[PDB]
Amino acid sequence: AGFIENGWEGLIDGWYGFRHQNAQGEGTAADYKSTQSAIDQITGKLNRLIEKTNQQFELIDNEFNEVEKQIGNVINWTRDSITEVWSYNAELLVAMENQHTIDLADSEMDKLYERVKRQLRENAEEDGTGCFEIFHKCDDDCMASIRNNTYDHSKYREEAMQN
Amino acid sequence: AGFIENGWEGLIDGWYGFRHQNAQGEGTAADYKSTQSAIDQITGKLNRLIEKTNQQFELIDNEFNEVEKQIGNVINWTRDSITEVWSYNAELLVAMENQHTIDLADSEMDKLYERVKRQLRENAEEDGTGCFEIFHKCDDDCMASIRNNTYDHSKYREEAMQN
Amino acid sequence: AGFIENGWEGLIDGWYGFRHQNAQGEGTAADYKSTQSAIDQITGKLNRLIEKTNQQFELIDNEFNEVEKQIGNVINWTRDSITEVWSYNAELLVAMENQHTIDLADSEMDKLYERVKRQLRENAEEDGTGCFEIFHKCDDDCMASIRNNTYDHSKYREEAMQN
Amino acid sequence: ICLGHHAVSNGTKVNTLTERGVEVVNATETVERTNIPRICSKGKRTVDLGQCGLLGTITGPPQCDQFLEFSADLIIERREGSDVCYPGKFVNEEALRQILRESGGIDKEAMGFTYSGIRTNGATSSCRRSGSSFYAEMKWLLSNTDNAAFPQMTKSYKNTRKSPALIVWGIHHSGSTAEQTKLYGSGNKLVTVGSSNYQQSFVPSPGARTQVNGLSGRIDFHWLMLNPNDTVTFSFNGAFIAPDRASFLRGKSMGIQSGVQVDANCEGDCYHSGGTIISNLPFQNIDSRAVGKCPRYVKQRSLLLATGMKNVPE
Amino acid sequence: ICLGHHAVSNGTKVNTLTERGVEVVNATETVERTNIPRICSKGKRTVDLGQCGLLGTITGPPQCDQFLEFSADLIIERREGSDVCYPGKFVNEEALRQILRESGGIDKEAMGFTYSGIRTNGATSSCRRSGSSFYAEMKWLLSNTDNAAFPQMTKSYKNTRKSPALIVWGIHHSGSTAEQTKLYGSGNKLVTVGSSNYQQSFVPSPGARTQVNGLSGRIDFHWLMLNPNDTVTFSFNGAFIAPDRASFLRGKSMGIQSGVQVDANCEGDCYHSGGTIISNLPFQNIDSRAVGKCPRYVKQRSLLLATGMKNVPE
Amino acid sequence: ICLGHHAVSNGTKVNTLTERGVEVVNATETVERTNIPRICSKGKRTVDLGQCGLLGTITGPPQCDQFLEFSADLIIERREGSDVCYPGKFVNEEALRQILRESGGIDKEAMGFTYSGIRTNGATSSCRRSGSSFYAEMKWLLSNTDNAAFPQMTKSYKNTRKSPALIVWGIHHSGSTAEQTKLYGSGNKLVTVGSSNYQQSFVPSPGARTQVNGLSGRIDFHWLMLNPNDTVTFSFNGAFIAPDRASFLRGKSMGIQSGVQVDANCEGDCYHSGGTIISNLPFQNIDSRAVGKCPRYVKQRSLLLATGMKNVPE
Ligand SMILES: *[C@@H]1O[C@H](CO)[C@@H](O)[C@H](O)[C@H]1NC(C)=O
Ligand SMILES: *[C@@H]1O[C@H](CO)[C@@H](O)[C@H](O)[C@H]1NC(C)=O
Ligand SMILES: *[C@@H]1O[C@H](CO)[C@@H](O)[C@H](O)[C@H]1NC(C)=O
Ligand SMILES: *[C@@H]1O[C@H](CO)[C@@H](O)[C@H](O)[C@H]1NC(C)=O
Ligand SMILES: *[C@@H]1O[C@H](CO)[C@@H](O)[C@H](O)[C@H]1NC(C)=O
Ligand SMILES: *[C@@H]1O[C@H](CO)[C@@H](O)[C@H](O)[C@H]1NC(C)=O
Ligand SMILES: *[C@@H]1O[C@H](CO)[C@@H](O)[C@H](O)[C@H]1NC(C)=O
Ligand SMILES: *[C@@H]1O[C@H](CO)[C@@H](O)[C@H](O)[C@H]1NC(C)=O
Ligand SMILES: *[C@@H]1O[C@H](CO)[C@@H](O)[C@H](O)[C@H]1NC(C)=O
Repeated sequence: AGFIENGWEGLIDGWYGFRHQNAQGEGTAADYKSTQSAIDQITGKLNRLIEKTNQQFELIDNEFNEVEKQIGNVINWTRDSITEVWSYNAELLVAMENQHTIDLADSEMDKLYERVKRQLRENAEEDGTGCFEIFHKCDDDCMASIRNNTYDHSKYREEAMQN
Repeated sequence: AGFIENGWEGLIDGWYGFRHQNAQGEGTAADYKSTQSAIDQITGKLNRLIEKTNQQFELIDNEFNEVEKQIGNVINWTRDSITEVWSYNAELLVAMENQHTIDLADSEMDKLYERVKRQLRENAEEDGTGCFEIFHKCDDDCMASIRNNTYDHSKYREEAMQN
Repeated sequence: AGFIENGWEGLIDGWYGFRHQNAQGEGTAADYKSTQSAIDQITGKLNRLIEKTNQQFELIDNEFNEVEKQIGNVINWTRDSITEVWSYNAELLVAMENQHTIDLADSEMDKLYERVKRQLRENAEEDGTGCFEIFHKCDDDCMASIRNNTYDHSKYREEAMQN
Repeated sequence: ICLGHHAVSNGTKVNTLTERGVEVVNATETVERTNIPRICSKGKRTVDLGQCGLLGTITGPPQCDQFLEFSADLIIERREGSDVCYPGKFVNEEALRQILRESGGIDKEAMGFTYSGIRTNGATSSCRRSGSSFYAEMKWLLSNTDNAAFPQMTKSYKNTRKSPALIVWGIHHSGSTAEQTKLYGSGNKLVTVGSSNYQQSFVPSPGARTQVNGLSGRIDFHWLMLNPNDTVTFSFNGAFIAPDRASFLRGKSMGIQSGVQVDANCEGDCYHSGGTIISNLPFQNIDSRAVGKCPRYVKQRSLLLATGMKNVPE
Repeated sequence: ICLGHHAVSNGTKVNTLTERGVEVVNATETVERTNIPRICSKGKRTVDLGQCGLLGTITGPPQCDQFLEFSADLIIERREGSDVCYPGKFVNEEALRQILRESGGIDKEAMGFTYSGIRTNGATSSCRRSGSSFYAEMKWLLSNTDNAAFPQMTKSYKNTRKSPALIVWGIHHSGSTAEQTKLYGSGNKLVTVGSSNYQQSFVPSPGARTQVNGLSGRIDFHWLMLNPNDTVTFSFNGAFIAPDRASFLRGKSMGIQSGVQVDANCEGDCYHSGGTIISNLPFQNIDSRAVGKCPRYVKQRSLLLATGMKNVPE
Repeated sequence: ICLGHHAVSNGTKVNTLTERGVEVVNATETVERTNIPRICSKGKRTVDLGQCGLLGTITGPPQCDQFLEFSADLIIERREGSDVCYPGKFVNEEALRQILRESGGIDKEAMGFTYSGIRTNGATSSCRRSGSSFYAEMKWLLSNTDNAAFPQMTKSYKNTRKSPALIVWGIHHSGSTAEQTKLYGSGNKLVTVGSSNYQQSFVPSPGARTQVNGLSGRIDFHWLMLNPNDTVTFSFNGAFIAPDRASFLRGKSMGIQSGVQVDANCEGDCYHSGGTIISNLPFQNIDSRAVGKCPRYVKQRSLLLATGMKNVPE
């Protein structure tokens, strides 16, 4: 989400995808692998945080008949201290998990971009805004081979090389 | 801060910058965008940590007339436990925040380097030590266009390509 | 550990290394720098976590002659609360440290790959699976110069360039 | 061919380590706030004490007649409950309450106390049953006639079980010295209770108190836990409410204080006075004094966890 | 054209998860250590008790004559303060102290106790005012002449307000039995105090103690919180320090123990015995028993937070 | 030329923030579970009380005769230890125990109490030495002959040191009123103890108790800490166990309860009833009530820390 200026509101099929415009027409598709990886890691993070505590705490005060004032002030003091501890732990936990989540999604996008660059060696150039400027008409079946990770790195080499 | 051997002590205008030497002369400038982003994130981290607690804790012991020894030992025991908890939380908090800060600055530098490589496609090469070996005399106004992110990727293409 | 399909079980000399096959024969070697950096950071993490607490806690209960039931239930209540706090802190600590460790190793591998690409500018290509497809017979002494970071970027330039 | 990510029109603002208000795609809640205003007791043996007080289940006032040998996994106290019919007070109230909340119920058994030359059926107007009665588990020890003396008696009981027993006796503080002499006789009275862990020292104190239920006298209940095979002894010369039956804890249970209804249609392990907290979230902002297996209470009303990528719209 | 980052000659060493001593550019402190040796009470109603003890404000020794109806947001106790003029001691000291620290002040009102046939003005040398006086809020109940008897009296007071009242009475323990008979008369004395939540049982104990202020007698002060519309009752036959006026809590306040000066030029919400902690940092290493709205105390003297990039000099 | 990383055949599964069971190369343990079933006391002055109870070291029963002036850095209590020879009980037991555990030992010194007209050597069968003896640090104060009266005496002691003193006296509760009159005389008995911080009020209570060691009487031990230069006073007319010598704390020590053997071959700073925890790990799962310098107890049995890269085999 850096050098890519903004996200695609029309992309409702997944989290990441390809938007191609050649000589045949326009199209948008979703990359199942990176999206499923991201939602798998975030889903596992949720499942790790959505934990049920198996520790039982009994009643230590009394709402109907107040306990003695000294031991009651000690109980309230300890309970307030623990409350501060858990408020801090919750704040820091949520903040850190959100940071690692956002940077995780950015890492997934960056790795998808890097591998798409790994497929197209010298047959295409980079523009700087997350696009791959092609120098050989790539047919819709050729771009479908790009999405399927089956693009031959050398059967379009010289053609897109002399341009 | 990896393959870049060391920092520039003379760079007093910002955190990141360009040091160019062509055919016209020498010069150093600062990149306002990446530096302002880094100091914005670190500044926001400070503002997130420099928080004032709105929870009031009352006096539970007595310095002039010591309370009973049993309840006093319980109070000291609980207070020492909470003290250990907050010492641990402070140590871990500072350590993690420092780690994420350093790696954040390294990420900002790496992204600046990556985008400067995104501007210069085939008109220049990479040396390995954070420099861009140019193969066309680039004028001082051309390097000023590099810093302003206005370098035309194709109006110097063949000239720096046949070298 | 991403676009590299799997690890090398035969690599028993270090954590990262080079496996080269040219015209002379086969071979595997270990990169001392990246491995020593990784084990230095992880070792320092262990030394930071393997800390001895200098805080002494005295006996507050009594196993042979049970204390009064009210103050005993308060003591058990506080001790159980602190136990929950330290269980949570231990779980989160171990999880976060493991995450940062794995991503740290992945970062070291990625930086080694990136610097090996920094050595070989236009004299070789990238395949996409963590290999460097050479286009000039590189002798075993040439690959030993690659591992020693002494490969001349231009004395094999045109030869591997016209291929 | 270009690459990109998905976005939405209206995102969800979350907080991170660096900024506060970063708009992402999807985010879930981690702090529970929804509360069910009922006591979810599905699949649990539940005893709603109602007008009966917890401690009363050991002494047995009229309102506790149907709770003398209860058994439950969850015990519910009500603010209208009362431990006493005759005006009085327990010593170490909350200790015995906390003991009885996790007892799993009580099991009474006659201690076998026979008396010779002493009237044993003392009653009062405030302990109404068919007429004037007393605690169903206690014996108000008085003199034979409207006066005469009280013999300095001693009675012992050996815990013949494998679990500790709950021993509860009473010390009657009359409305005046003349009434103490009328019920037991003149002279200083003493009640001694002894065992291996207990060793205590009672003496009545007659006087005038506020008219609770139209009465000025008081009765102070005391208790001790008797270890197996160990004997408890009493040496008293008057002003004594003797125990008829001893109590034995059945097992484990849960004790809560609430004012909402019981509902066997929902199940929950986190209770407070306003209901049940049924949630999988790790935190809650309902009641700090919630008991059971609860999410840990925090002060924040909400803490949004980012479940999606950062939202960057056009 | 080359790219690079900034550096400095002398960096700041910080600690991370991987190493200890990583030199970075800039770093700030997170553990507070600077302490102001004053009580910053700017904009707060402050009462410096000084030589007056906190509990004394309810009984009223001479040194507390100007604190009988104080009102404050911050209460400061001094180690030279004393609760008593006549040598004595409060029962449940720290409980009543903790109650009075957050009370926002006290509000006295005469309880309306009239006596018939009993001398009401007992004084002592240690409670000096114009001559020999006593507690300004208490009445030392004695016999009419140098002897005769003490009638077994009973007096009641109904809390006619909406907030609980603070009831404090006294039990005089004379220097000898002959002096107890000289002040009240022979025979066993009893003081009974009763209400809906209270039910207690006093009896004097004459004897010789250490000469504090040149005196061997003692006075034990007791207290209870009376709920609205509920009545407190006393049945006593001698050795009684009766309450003249009852106390009512004004609101909320803060109570600290300190030995430094009051300074209305600075504002602070974190106090300890050595002064005020005015800091925005999340942690502090001054006093673990600091009270108010304080940074959380840690054991580490310093914890440097990295605010800049790693420093790599040439 | 290709690049790659190392792997293994059988990795170690660890848990992270995203998944649970990620197989890595190497992983170490962070939760300690190995326990040494001994008391590692290498280089520490150790006192194994054995059959002697801790509190007994102040009163001095026979089994504590060799512990009257002990000195240690580590104190070990045994479940077979006993504080008393004559059947009795301390008031504020665990407070005095916690005081004596960190005292570094005790130092006795004769208080200098001389008596005139009162028999001072009272003994019992259960306190066996050469014949019938008593507490080595106490004096059972009785009447001259088998009856007569007990003069109302008063004795004082001034703490002439720089550290607080431990003052322990006794209140004898006889088996019957006739035995109390036989040992001290008829009439109400009182024992008054006074100082600057103490002010208390004892009175015996004769009666029958359970036959512990074949005896029905009891002795209640009481204590107070006397500040330097401050005087403690006693005014008693019978039923008094007087202190012979006062105790002074030596310094600092550690007190544990254990049932395992002492071993001077290993060193450890974390102790529990089952032994010593010698570990560098930050957490432990042995005993939650472990004392000393211990790893912090957690509920998890194991928590594997990843020390290597993720393991991806072919
Ligand atoms: C503890 O706090 C509660 C409020 O949650 C309050 O009702 C109670 O009175 C406090 N305890 C004491 C002893 O004041
Ligand atoms: C608690 O610790 C303080 C030192 O901060 C000490 O003065 C006090 O005596 C301790 N409490 C008891 C009951 O010993
Ligand atoms: C506290 O827990 C222990 C078990 O570790 C138990 O033996 C003890 O009885 C509990 N305390 C009370 C007062 O029940
Ligand atoms: C968004 O998060 C909520 C949290 O429970 C989840 O139920 C929902 O399915 C999520 N939606 C998407 C599109 O991820
Ligand atoms: C209890 O006493 C009986 C008979 O005196 C004996 O058979 C039994 O073993 C004893 N049990 C224990 C636990 O002491
Ligand atoms: C360094 O950090 C301190 C922390 O308060 C700040 O005041 C100062 O402005 C910072 N300086 C730079 C150059 O970042
Ligand atoms: C208190 O009593 C008065 C008169 O007896 C009555 O008017 C008032 O409603 C009562 N208030 C409460 C809270 O009981
Ligand atoms: C694996 O970790 C353990 C942890 O103590 C260590 O002793 C061992 O040397 C490590 N081995 C390798 C190959 O890293
Ligand atoms: C204790 O008293 C002695 C003599 O009365 C005196 O010399 C000494 O200074 C006093 N010490 C203290 C601490 O009061």
